[PDB]
Amino acid sequence: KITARILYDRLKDSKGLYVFTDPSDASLIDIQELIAECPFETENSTEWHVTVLYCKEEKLPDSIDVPEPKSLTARAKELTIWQDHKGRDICVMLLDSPDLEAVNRKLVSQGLPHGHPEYNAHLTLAYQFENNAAARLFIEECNQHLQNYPLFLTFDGLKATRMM
Repeated sequence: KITARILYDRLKDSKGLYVFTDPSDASLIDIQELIAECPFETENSTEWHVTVLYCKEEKLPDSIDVPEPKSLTARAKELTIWQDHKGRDICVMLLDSPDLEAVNRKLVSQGLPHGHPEYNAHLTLAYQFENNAAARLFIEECNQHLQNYPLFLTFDGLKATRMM
């Protein structure tokens, strides 16, 4: 009967091993169309990366094994607003994706614990934006559109960055 509001421990740019996948070029356009009426500032498409692992271990390998390549798929479930440890707003697109969850699981199975207690598939669309009634109304209209017109996404091959 009550829903919890989300304070997210954003590991972006901190030391560790960051494994991610990008929406396919086709999916980048589909997402951009989705948010084409957004009244607040959004991250450029080039900045849309989907984390599949953020491992904070102090000793890390140079390379990692990845699952057999495939067209990874997700449904764009909804847009929502989280806050980070500093109180700043994050607008994220939540992803329903057994594929991304299984990738996360397979990567962790190599002795690379994920930096959050539970894996959450999402991509970040805005940060420190103008969060007013117009912003929240746009997000609600986007969420209705994601229900009335289901949006399915595909993602590229995995990439990894080590913040050393």
